[PDB]
Amino acid sequence: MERIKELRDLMSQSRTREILTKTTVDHMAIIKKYTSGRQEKNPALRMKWMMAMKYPITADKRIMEMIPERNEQGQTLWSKTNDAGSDRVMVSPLAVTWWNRNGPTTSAVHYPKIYKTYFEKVERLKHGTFGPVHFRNQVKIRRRVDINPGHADLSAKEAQDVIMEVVFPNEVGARILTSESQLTITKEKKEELQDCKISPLMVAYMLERELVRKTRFLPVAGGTSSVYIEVLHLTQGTCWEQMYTPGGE
Amino acid sequence: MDVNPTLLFLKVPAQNAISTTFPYTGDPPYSHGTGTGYTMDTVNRTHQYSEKGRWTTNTETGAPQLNPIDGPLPEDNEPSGYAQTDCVLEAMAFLEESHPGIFENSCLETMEVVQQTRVDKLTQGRQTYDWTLNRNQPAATALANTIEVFRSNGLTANESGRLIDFLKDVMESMDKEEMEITTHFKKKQRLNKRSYLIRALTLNTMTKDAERGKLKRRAIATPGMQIRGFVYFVETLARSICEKLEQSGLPVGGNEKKAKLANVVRKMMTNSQDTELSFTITGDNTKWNENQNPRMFLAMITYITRNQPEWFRNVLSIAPIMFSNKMARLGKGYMFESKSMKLRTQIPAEMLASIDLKYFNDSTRKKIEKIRPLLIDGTASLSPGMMMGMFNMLSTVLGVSILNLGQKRYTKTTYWWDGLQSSDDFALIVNAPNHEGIQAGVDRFYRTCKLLGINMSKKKSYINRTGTFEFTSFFYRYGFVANFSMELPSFGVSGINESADMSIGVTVIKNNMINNDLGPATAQMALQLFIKDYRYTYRCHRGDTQIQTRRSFEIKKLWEQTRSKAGLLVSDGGPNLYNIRNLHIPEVCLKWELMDEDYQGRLCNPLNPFVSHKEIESVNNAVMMPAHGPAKNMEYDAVATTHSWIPKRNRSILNTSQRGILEDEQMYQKCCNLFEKFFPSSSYRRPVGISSMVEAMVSRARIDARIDFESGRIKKEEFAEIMKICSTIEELRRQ
Amino acid sequence: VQLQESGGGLVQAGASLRLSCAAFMGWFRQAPGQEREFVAAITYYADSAKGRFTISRDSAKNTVYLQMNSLKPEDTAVYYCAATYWGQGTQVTVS
Amino acid sequence: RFEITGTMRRLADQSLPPNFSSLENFRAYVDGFEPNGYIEGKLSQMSKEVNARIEPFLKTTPRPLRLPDGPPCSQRSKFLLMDALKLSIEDPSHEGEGIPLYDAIKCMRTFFGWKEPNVVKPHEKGINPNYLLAWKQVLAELQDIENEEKIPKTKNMKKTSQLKWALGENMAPEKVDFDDCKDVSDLKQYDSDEPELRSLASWIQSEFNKACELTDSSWIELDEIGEDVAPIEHIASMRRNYFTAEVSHCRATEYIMKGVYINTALLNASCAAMDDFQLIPMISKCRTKEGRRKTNLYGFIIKGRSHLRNDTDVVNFVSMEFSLTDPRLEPHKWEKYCVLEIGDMLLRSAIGQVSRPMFLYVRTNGTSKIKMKWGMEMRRCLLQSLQQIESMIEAESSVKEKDMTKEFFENKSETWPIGESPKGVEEGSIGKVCRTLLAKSVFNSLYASPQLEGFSAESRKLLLIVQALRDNLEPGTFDLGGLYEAIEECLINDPWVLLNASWFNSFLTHALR
RNA sequence: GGCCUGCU
RNA sequence: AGUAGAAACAAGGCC
Repeated sequence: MERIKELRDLMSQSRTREILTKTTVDHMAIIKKYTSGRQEKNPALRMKWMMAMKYPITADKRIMEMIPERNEQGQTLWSKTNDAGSDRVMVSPLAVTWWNRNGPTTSAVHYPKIYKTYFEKVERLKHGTFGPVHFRNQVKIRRRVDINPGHADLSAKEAQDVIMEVVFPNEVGARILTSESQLTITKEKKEELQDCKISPLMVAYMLERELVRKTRFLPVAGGTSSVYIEVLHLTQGTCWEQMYTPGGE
Repeated sequence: MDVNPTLLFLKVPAQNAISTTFPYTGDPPYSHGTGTGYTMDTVNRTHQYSEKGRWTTNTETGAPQLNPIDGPLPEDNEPSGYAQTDCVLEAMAFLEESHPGIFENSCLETMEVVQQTRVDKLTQGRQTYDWTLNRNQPAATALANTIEVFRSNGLTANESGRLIDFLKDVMESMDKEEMEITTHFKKKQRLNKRSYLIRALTLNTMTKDAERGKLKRRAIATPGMQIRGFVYFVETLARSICEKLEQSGLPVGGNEKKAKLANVVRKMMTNSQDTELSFTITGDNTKWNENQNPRMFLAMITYITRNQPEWFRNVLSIAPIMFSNKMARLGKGYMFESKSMKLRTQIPAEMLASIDLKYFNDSTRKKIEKIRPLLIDGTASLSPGMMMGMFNMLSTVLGVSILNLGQKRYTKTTYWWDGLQSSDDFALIVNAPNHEGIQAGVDRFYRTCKLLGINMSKKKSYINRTGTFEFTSFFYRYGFVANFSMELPSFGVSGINESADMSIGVTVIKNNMINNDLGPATAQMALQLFIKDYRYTYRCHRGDTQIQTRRSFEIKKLWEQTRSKAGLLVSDGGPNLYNIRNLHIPEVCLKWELMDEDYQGRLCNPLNPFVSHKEIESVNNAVMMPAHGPAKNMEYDAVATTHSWIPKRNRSILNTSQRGILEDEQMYQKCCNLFEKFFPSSSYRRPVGISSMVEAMVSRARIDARIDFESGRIKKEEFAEIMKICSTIEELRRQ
Repeated sequence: VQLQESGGGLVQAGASLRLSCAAFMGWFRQAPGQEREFVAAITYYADSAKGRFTISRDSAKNTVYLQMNSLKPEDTAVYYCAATYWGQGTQVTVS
Repeated sequence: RFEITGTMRRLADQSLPPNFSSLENFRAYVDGFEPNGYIEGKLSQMSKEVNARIEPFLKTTPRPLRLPDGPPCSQRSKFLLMDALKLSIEDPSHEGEGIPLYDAIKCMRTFFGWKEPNVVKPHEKGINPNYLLAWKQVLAELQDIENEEKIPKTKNMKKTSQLKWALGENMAPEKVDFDDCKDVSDLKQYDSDEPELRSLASWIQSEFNKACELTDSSWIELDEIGEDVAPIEHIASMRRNYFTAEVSHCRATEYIMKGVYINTALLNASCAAMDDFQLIPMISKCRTKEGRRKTNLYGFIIKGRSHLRNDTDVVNFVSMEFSLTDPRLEPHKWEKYCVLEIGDMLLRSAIGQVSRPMFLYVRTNGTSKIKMKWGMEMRRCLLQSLQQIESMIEAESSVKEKDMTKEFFENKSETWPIGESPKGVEEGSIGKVCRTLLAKSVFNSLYASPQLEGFSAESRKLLLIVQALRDNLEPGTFDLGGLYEAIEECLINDPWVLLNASWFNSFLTHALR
């Protein structure tokens, strides 16, 4: 109901009507990236400079109807002045902390299921067992190794269709996945995330990260396993070796 | 006793303590005003290194151009751009012979990419010179403006959605009698053929800031949008070629560079017997970009693309053809001050052609006098050579050809050489039975380099025995030695957001521990200092302290409200649980089991009004410009929390005549959000097609209302309401 | 965790002694005819030594100290330091 | 079909070698081209003066770097480093804990002996009476705060003509259009020439010497980290504790904290109170040997209008700092300072009691957003230094299969050359090397400039060449005079870079033997 | 005097 | 004046 209604409201005004009519689907990306905002050259300097202002961050308009304009002593939490090239309003950082102490609460039980990679890292490290540190010269030789320890033996494009069919089943188009490994992955990640309401985009991004294999060139000495490379900073050094066995093994 | 750190080198070798010689703890030099002086100096220097060439006047642009190719051979060691066509063609032929099938294959993959590439690939670029407004703007904005102007003028082949078609339209625009542009102060202005040619062939010049390692400032250039597609295709070909060359090091990272350097030094020295001596030259090329003539790149590519479809050759040749006629905008201008009357003034650079020379000092006066003959419509012709490393990969190809030309099969002498080339820098390992052989080999290498328009900087170069050398701030001494002073500037808060900054800092510490041999105790100290600076920057202190800030009240009440205070994030005033073992874990997941369910739910709430995600590309990618290197992007692990807000924008557009761009931004974003709600996959996979917005949106409204009734909330009343509302918007689009 | 005790020796009855252990910490003692006896830990002290003896620590020096005062012949034991790991113990002989 | 035609074809006909007429002909020639020994012919024909002859590099080859000559070098720091004085209260508050103005007033009330201020050493270019009146105004308004109910967290000062001149207000020339100002003869470019030449002075050497000396306080209170769980983490923590014990009692750490706090406060005030002049007391909190926490008040900073748009835009402030060092002994070091006499101090000494004078160094200084940001990240000097020391320790421990930190820091048997005395080269323990490197990094962050970067690069090149010579690797150069000229052009007027050049000359003299 | 902006 | 260094800041524009 609503969606077509703001569609009609947009088409009511002449300029947006022209934009909707003359613009083709292919140009979607271009106009979406059409912005006057330059990409910052020195982000640290301005982040240290903007945070000294009042209302340094930006938030959706809806914040004006969930968080009061001021806190107990009267420190303002949000302003009604919109951003430069968006309908979002500039708000103070307190509106963040406020949201974490009296804002609406939900059931975050499914975030562990979504962010599978990070929670698997945590579980692997929690059950790890350290050993003695041995001091001897390490011959670090540079090798190509896979960093992602949960890659399902799929490439970027190869798993992209799987991700769409898992999250966006209707926009798949011609592709119907042939490999049965992809079939089982689709089934599992479909039944697992059937009602998760985090965001389609973040779900797709994390599925891409988990399933897609990624490789990088690093100086290693021993190890060479996927689980042993994520902790390469902790097990191998310039003149010391720290024996380690992740919780998985 | 007087303390002197440098004397420490009397016991510790120079490379083992080279980090002490990198003052990367202070503010790097910045330029303050116009870069016009540097632009003029660079143009004059590029034109006078090729003075002995031949002059001509282009019949289309009417600008004077200098061709030094096949000019007189140099008779001195000064820089020279007199490259010889036959010599470079022979070098490329030998490169092909030593690597058969390189050019044909690379051309095949490049042909595939060119004929399947899309227009949107041009949006994935940093600032570009929009000619519609004569100023630098984001790549997407400039592309959109140029497409709009083309469509208004009648060039609508780009509607096919293909980059090749966009380039076809671009070339067709060159043969138009009169184009029309828009200006706000809206006014429609008409550009004749020559003016549009110069506007499409021109470059915008700026001054490079945050450049560490030299006393003087330099100038850099940014091209337009008409020529970036050809550049993209040419660089794709050059990258595909260099990926097949082990002597190149430009298309790889740092660790790969070190590995290849070690391999080449071991190969050269190990194969050398006791009788052969080995010497390493740590060479830098003086005026690398100013001495590389685009015509020679045209020759190299047309030799590479031999026995290929003529359309491929034409599309790959268009780029150097435009660079050979490239023009450069002088710059921002010049600012004058009058102390007697106590005032200041800012004259644009376009007045340099006619403005009197009484206001300029002797140096600038002479520079303007020398560059005036080349001024055409406020921009100077820069045919002789490249401006700033636009063809990095082709230059690397030429250098690799030079390196391979001494494989002992072409030297025809006992001496021989090899090494690694990365544009403007090289390491050359030369072996010969005696010092005379080494001298002859280096002399012939230098002479051959001078025949290709490449000069070796004698002041910044030195030769020693193999085993010790330098390459791009990587010091090799019987094995590469860590520096850690190049990455020091990256140890602070990045400046993206709270969660992003935390993750980026911990990940940078981890990486520099893995690669740059950062010590454990040093890493712990870095973690402590980073946490201190992070808390002091975001006003998020431990919470149990009495440090009054603008955010210390809400943080303190959250602290007193929470029961398990060990689960609070550092952003919310909680303890830091990070350590050397936890540097690869996001903060949210490390504290997940310690958080109270109420605070956990409030933090990671999808309905939060702070989190905003635009595209799959910008989810967890942060662009950090590294010190002493080109802009780079990093993947940082982070969980989407309420702290993932995006900061405020500039907001200074409101005082400029270009104020309508914000309204267009808002309307485009509203339409894009509506489309995304209609097409959820709009962000992850960019939609493709040739239909218009409202058609897809209305038709999908039809179908989705239908099916969501066939099972879902909709009802006949609502379904029919949607159907007739779709009809209403249909008849509205009719009129 | 390696531990070294210092500060033991021969002392007079009613005298004072400062044990130190270079490394949670405990001090325990063993007399020649017996097993381990709890002394102090860090604070808590056993009945036989309370008010006479004080346990303290410097977390910047990585040291735990046992300040013994008004010593009795019944304090004669090897005093061992321990970390939650054992030291080798330092002999204290009161007479 | 990608056809070149029309204007774009003619451009292709004008982008060929000199003796070609059309792209068709050039492509035909390229396709018909085959290698027939053309590089050899031109190599033979090319003049033999085009060579890369190698000049041997011997012990007698390198000459000392020449230093510029001129008036002595002046002080450039944003605060006093060697001549600072501290007024204290012995409070239990932590670094960030507390309110600035009340702490400053309480510290200043701890001192008795105030006298009516008078000029001792003039600025020599400004109006010293303005500085005097500004000091008295600061005192008066400090009392005004003391009287009222609760000390404000941040105070704004009145915009009197005194600080209007001292802060450079309404002095930027008004921006106009060129078409309205063309007949003005004085109208010309901004002064763009090489900076004034200045010769090195001996004060920077002593300042660095005393910047590496120990102190009676701990100037670093580090944050918390996750409890160590792995043995390697325990080793790292022990190493870190050793270095903290070595460097905390160091003037370099005190300078780090001073700069960080001052720049943070200045940046925050500039971003918040853009229009109105603001008072900020220089505060630094330390911990005594006895363990009692203490606050220290060096002086005050008055920040002016700070409407900073570009990263290079300058915010001007005026800094006042107490001291006991008489400026009548090294006047050339205080060219830009105005120094008054404000009181007398009595420090307990065996010679009765000194009753020394107590002066106020007052000056007008300026910074920028980039400078403030980089000065508020001075804590990475600790990193740089201690990473270097830990690299030394690890490299040595790779030889003997055992961690070597404890014996390095306690036995102090091994020593490194860390300075030269008239008797000869002096070596110090690893802790002294730590402090020396920390001081070097701190001074790099304080006296940063393009000269420093250029000299560092062009002298690292020569250092590598000299190291190759000392390693018996038959080093050679193509143009050493060019490298020397490249190094010598970076030495203009910066005290730090000139001191580095003098150090490099001394290292060359001691090396090459 | 009143209001707008701080990488456009 | 001061910062800074091959050109700039020492507020800008709009009424």
